[PDB]
Amino acid sequence: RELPCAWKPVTYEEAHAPHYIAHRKGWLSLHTGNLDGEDHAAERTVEDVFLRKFMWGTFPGCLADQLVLKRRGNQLEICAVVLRQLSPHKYYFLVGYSETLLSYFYKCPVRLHLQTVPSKVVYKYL
Amino acid sequence: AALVPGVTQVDNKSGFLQKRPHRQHPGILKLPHVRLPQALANGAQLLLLGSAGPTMENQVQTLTSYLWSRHLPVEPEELQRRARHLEKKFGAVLHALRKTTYHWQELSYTEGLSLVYMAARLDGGFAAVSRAFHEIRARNPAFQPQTLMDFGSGTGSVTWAAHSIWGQSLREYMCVDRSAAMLVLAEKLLKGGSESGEPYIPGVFFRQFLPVSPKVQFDVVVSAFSLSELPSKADRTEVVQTLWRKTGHFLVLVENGTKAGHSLLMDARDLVLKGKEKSPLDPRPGFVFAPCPHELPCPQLTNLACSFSQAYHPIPFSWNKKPKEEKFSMVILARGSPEEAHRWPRITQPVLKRPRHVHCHLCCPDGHMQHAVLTARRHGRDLYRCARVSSWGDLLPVLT
Amino acid sequence: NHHTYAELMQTLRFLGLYR
Amino acid sequence: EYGHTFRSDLREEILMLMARDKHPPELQVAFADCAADIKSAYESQWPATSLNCIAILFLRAGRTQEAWKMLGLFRKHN
Amino acid sequence: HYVDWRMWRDVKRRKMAYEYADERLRINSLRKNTILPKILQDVADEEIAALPRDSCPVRIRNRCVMTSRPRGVKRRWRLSRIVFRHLADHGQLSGIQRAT
Amino acid sequence: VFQDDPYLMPASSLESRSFLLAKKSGENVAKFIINSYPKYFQKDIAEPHIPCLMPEYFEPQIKDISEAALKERIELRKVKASVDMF
Amino acid sequence: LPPRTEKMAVDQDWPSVYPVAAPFKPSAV
RNA sequence: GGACCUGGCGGUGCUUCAUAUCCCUCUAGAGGAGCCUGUUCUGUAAUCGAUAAACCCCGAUCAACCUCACCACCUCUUGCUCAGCCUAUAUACCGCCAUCUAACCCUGAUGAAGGCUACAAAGUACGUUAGGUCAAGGUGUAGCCCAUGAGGUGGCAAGAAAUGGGCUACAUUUUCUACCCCAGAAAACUACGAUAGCCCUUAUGAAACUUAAGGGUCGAAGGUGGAUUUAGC
Ligand SMILES: C[S@@+](CC[C@H](N)C(=O)[O-])C[C@H]1O[C@@H](n2cnc3c(N)ncnc32)[C@H](O)[C@@H]1O
Ligand code: SF4
Ligand SMILES: [Mg+2]
Repeated sequence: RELPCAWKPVTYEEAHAPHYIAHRKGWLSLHTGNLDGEDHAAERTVEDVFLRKFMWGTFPGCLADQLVLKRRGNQLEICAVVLRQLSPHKYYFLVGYSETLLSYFYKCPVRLHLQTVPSKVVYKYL
Repeated sequence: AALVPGVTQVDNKSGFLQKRPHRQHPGILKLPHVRLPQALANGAQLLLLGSAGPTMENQVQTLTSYLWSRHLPVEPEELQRRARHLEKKFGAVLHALRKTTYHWQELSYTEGLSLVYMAARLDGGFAAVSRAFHEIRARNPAFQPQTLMDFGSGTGSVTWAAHSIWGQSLREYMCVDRSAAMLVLAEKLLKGGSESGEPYIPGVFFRQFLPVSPKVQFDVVVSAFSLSELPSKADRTEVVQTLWRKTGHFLVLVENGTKAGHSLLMDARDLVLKGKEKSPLDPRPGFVFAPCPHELPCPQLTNLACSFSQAYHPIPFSWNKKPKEEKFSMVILARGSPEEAHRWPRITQPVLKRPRHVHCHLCCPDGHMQHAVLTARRHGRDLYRCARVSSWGDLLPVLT
Repeated sequence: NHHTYAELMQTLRFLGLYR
Repeated sequence: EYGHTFRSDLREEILMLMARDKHPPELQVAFADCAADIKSAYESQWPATSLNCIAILFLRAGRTQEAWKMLGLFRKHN
Repeated sequence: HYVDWRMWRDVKRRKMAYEYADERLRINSLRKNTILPKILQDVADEEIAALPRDSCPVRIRNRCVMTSRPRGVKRRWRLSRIVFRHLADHGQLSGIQRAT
Repeated sequence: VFQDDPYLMPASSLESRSFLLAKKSGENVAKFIINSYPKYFQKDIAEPHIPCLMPEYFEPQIKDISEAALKERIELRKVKASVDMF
Repeated sequence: LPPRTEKMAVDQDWPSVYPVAAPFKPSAV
C-alpha cells in the first residue's frame, strides 16, 4: 500500500567452446592449405563456405550435426550426419543430385557419406 | 504539420535573409561550450583540497549515476493497482512488489555528501541553467531582471549563471535550502571557497524556508534539479503552485533529461497552465515561452521523453579531462500572453546531416511531432540551408 | 564470382531444389 | 530382415514345419518365441493352420496362458 | 550480385588492370632506363598518363570477399577479422586453433 | 552402389531397384541443370583440365545456310533440323 | 535395421570390409 | 495475570587478532621544452559516429588517386542484381554490453523446543533506461526512388588555445672512430642535442615539397621539470 510498506540440449560440438578446438574438439574441414608452405588457403575456405551453405539448403532439417569436409588429393568427401526423418528415396535422390552438381561446379570428384541417427545426439543441457 | 513541401516559406522579418548570412538566422540558440567562472572553479577546487583522492572519483561517479537512474516516488494508487494484478495472477505479492518497483529514498545531504554533490553536479547544473537563461536572453534582449529566487539552491549555480548573464541589473538573489551544510557550502563558494572574505556577487540572501509575504513577486523564479527531490506529488504540487504565485515574469524549471524529469516538468507545466485559483492576487495568465511552441499536451509524453543538451568544460579534477555534455529537460512559463502568433517549431533531438538531406524532429505549434527530411528541391534553398545549420534546441523559422 | 554463386541459388530455388 | 515379414505362405511353411514334431525344451522355447513374433507380425496388419500351429507351439513351450488367449481368436475368426 | 557498390567498383578496376597490364609494363619499361633518349621517355610519360585511370594497379583495394570490408583483411585468406574469427572459432578453418 | 547406413541399406530387391532409380533420377536432374545453364559451370579450376566435368553443348552454333551447318546438325543427331536444312 | 557388425565373424578377412580409405562407419566397424 | 521457549535486533559499542584490496611507508623512473599523432573547440563549401556519466595512438596490423561513406559544380536514369539507397528506426523488436534497484532417528513426562565433547556423551543422511552499438551479431518497418540513387573531375584550410599518447633531447656512466669491451681524440658554445625548418638525390607509383630513406644546409629551444604521475611483485 503505502511506499515504506513495500520496502536447451547441445551436441558435443555445441557444448565445447572455441578454445577447445585442438584439445577436445577437432576441425570440421581438413586440407593442406593452412600448412606452412602450402598455397590456396583462401580458395579452399571459400569452397568450404559454399559447400556448407549448399548442403544446409539442400538437406533442410535433415542434418543432425555439422558437415565434415575431407580432402585427399583431388577428392572431396562430405561426411554428414543426418536424421531418419526424410524417406530413403529422397535421400538417394538428393545424394545423386548433390554429387553431380558439386562435381561439375568444382571440377573434382565429390562424394557424400551420409550417416543417419535417430535424433540429435545430445551431450548435455547448456 | 508546420513543414509542408513547397507551401511553407522561411519567415523573413527584419530581413535576416537579405541583411545577414544564414548561419546567423534568428532561430539559432546554440551556446558555445560553457566554462564556469574562474572564481567558482577555484573555490570548488580549494574546498575540495581536503579530500580529492581515488575514493572521491568513485563517490562522484556513484552519485551521478544514482541521481540519473533515480525514478519518481511511486504513488500509493499505482502500488494498489500493481498489488491487485499480483494477487489476481497469484508476503509473496509484497516480495514480487519489492521487485518490479523502484526504492525511492530521501537523500540526507550532510557535509560530506554536499561536498560530493558539489564536485559531481556544480558544473552540470551551471551549464543547464545557463542554457535555460540564454533562451530568455536571446529571445528577449530587452528584459533586465532585478529579482531572482532559486528553489533548492544547493550550490548557487543558478546564482552564478544569473550573475553571468544579468549582473548589471540583478540586485536580489534569494536562495532557499533546508540543508544547513549546503547553505554553508554555498556561502563558502561565494566567498572564494574561504570561510572569511567578501562575496563575489552582491545582494545574496540565504534562507532555509521560503518567503511568506503574498504581495512580494520576484521577476525570475528558478528551480533546477530540485523538484525531483520532493517526496510526493502533493509536495511537488504545492511547491510548483507557490513558485508560480510568486513568479513575476518567468518561472524556469530544470530537471534531469530522463522520462522521470520530463514527466515531472510536464506535470508542473500543466498545473501552471490550468490555473485553479479562483481569484489570485495576480490575474495575469501564463503561457509556455520555451521550449514548447504551444500549450497543448505534449506529443512526446506518451512513451518517449523530451530533453536538451549543453556541452561544457568540467572543473579541473583528477578525473575530469574531456569536455562533457549535460542532458536536461527544461520549461519556461511566462506571465501574460504570447508576444506574437508567429511561433516556430522546436528541435528536440540531434539534427542529422546527410548528403543533400537533413533529418530534423520538430515539435510544431499545432501540437504534433513532425519528423522531417528537408531537401532543397522539395522545400527551398534558404530553408534547406537554415535546416543544415540548425541543431538541437533551435527554432526553425517557417511560416504558414 | 558472386554472379555464378548468387544466380545459381536463384535458379536452384526457382526449380525448387534449395531452401 | 529381407522384407518377407508380410508374406503369408512363408509364415505358413515355417509354422507348419515348427509344429510338425515334438522337440527338446530349448528348441521348444525358441519356436515359441518365433511363433509369438509371427503372431505380432499378423496383429500389425487368419489361416487356421497358422492359428493352430501357434497355439500348439505356445503349449509345447509351456506358455499356457498365451495358448488359452489364442483359444479366443479361434472362436473370433470362426 | 556482389556484396555492394564498392566491391563492384573494385571488380571493375581489377578487370581493366588485367587487360592493360602488358601495355602498361612495356610503356613503363621505356621510361625506367637511362639509355633511351629523353625525347622518347618524355612521350611515354604522356602515353602512360592517357591510359584509363582505373587501369592503374595502385587503385585496387583488398576488400574482404564476403563482407567487402576495406580494412582488417588478412591477405592469406582474403577475409576480414570479423568473418575470420567466426570461422576460426567454429573449427571450420583447417589447422587454425587458439594459441595458449 | 548403396550406402552402408542401416536406414539406407535396401532390404528387398524392389527396394534396391527403387533406390538405384532414385539416385539415377537425381543425377539426371543435376545434368539437366548443368546443361541448361552452362554459364554457372564454365569456370574451370582443375589442373589438368577435366573434359568430362564440363557442360555439354547440344545447340547448333552455325546459323547460316551452308553444308557445314548441315554436317553439324547431323553430328548432333538433330533429325528434324537436318531434314529442314537439307 | 540392425547394424551389420553383428554378422561379422571373429576370424573374417578384415581387409575386404575396408578395402580403401573410407570414413568411420559405426555400423561397419 | 504467573512461569517458560524461540528469537530477531531490520542496533550498538569496545578487545584482541588472521586483516588480504585500499591505506601508509619503501624503490626506479617520467613530468618543464621541440615535434608528431588522435581529439576539443574555432574556422571552413567541407566525413562520420561516441545519446547523462566511467573506455581517442578508436573503428584503421595505416588517409596522394582509390581508400571515401564529406564539399563544388558538371553528367546518367527502371539502373552490376531487377533495381538501388554508409537514408531513418535497436526513440521497432533480437543479440549483446552498460546505469540503477528433503527424509529418517533420538531428547524434553510425546509443551513452545532441542540434538555437541575424538581418551567422543544422539545424530545419520529478474525489472529498469527518450542508454550505447546495424564495422549486420540479426529480423522487420518507414521514407527517396529521372534522386536520400549512380558517375565524372577538382577541393576538405590551420591559427587561438586544451588535453591525452608517443618520440626526441637538455649530456661526461657523455659524442666520434677502431673494436665489440686493456685504445685514441672531442668536449659546454665553432660542447651536446632536433624524427625542428629549408634544399638536393634514391625507392614506389601514372602522378611524391605533399609518403619514405639518405646527403647537404642548419646547430633553434632545451639546461633538468614543483604540485603530480608511471610502474614495482
Ligand atoms: C540537491 S539541490 C539540486 C541542485 C541545485 N538546485 C543546484 O543548482 O545545484 C536541491 C535542494 O533542495 C532542498 N530541498 C528539498 N526539499 C525542499 C523544500 N521542500 N523546500 C526547500 N528546499 C528543499 C534540498 O536540501 C536539496 O539540497
Ligand atoms: S516535445 Fe514539444 S511540447 Fe513536448 S516538452 Fe518538448 S518542446 Fe515541449
Ligand atoms: Mg554521396
